[PDB]
Amino acid sequence: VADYSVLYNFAPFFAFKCYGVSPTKLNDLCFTNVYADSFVIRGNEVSQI
Amino acid sequence: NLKPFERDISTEIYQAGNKPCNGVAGVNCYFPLQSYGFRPTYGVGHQPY
Repeated sequence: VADYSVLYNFAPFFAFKCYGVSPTKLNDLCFTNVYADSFVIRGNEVSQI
Repeated sequence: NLKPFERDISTEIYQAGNKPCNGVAGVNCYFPLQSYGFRPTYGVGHQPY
């Protein structure tokens, strides 16, 4: 059960950018599969990727 | 959602997240009114009609 309500709670500080989809209202959205990507990048380079 | 045959002129700051901005904008707050990219290089479908 993909709960993004906690998402605004833990780490809402720097950026919440959402690309291709609605930034909100996806909690009620139903879908097939979710992929999680984790990496450490420089703060200025977040717009480059 | 907009009603049929209705014209809306008031463009306020749109809150795109939990973060309350009230004229702060930034993350989770994007102003809805946005301009086209009018490039003559832009091909069919991106030229004015």
